[PDB]
Amino acid sequence: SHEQFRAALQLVVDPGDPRSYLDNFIKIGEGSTGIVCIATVRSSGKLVAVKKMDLRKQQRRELLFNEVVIMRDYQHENVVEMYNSYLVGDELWVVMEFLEGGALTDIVTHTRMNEEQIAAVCLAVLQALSVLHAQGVIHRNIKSDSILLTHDGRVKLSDFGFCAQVSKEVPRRKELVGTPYWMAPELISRLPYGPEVDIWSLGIMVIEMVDGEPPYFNEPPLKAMKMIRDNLPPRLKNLHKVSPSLKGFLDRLLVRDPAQRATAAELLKHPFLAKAGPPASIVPLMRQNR
Amino acid sequence: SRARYEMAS
Repeated sequence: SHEQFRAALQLVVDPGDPRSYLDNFIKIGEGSTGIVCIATVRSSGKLVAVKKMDLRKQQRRELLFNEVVIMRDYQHENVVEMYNSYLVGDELWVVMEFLEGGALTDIVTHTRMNEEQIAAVCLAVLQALSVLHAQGVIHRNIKSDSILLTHDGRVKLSDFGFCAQVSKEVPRRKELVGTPYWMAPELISRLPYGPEVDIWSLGIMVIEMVDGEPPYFNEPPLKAMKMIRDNLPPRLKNLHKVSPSLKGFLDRLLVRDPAQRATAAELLKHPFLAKAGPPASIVPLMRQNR
Repeated sequence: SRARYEMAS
């Protein structure tokens, strides 16, 4: 069954082994699906990132195809570019754009973002989501760990390992997929859901950018889930810090009823996003500049 | 608690 799955992946990946053109693999990070390494392109000295995912260690292997579908089909300015995929032993390797500024997580855990920076991040994320959603793709893992930065403060959406597609023939998804504290209540309720779940998850990320962490982050994941499902929309710990404009924006995101929650395309017109600064405004938040 | 790990099915 593992051997069966290897053979199958082999038919859809690029042939060969990128070890032949890459040097100095250095681990920089982990996920539940696998690790991330940087590597040097031998011929040129350029840097790339390489995601390595062991086929035997997945919750659900079939999700590994998401990596290949998104690469083949759904590219954009605010989406991490995937270059090639290979089967190397028992691992799927994906060679992709290196986002040398790291993940938004390191920022929200160590500094305070102002609203211009928050708005720039939301704007960038929402542009990527408007396009993904309009083509049937739901990310399902929106949180600060999935948002990556360039050295000059450009924002890109990453980690498509958990995504799903919808369409006329399959309008909703039913799988329990995401990270507990960021999951939409309808998803936790096991209701059929759509792209709207990404919008709730973004709201929780806005909570991360204002508070440093999502709500109920001290509760075990299952208790946190229960509270998300049953209670009113979670509140910012320091609501007193945010402008009325940020709060009105957040109120369009953290809406329990998915039918009433704003869409990505709606949100792109919200006056909060008029505060968005340029990428340069994000630059000082990064570890190498703080 | 404080888990950043994902859940599938």
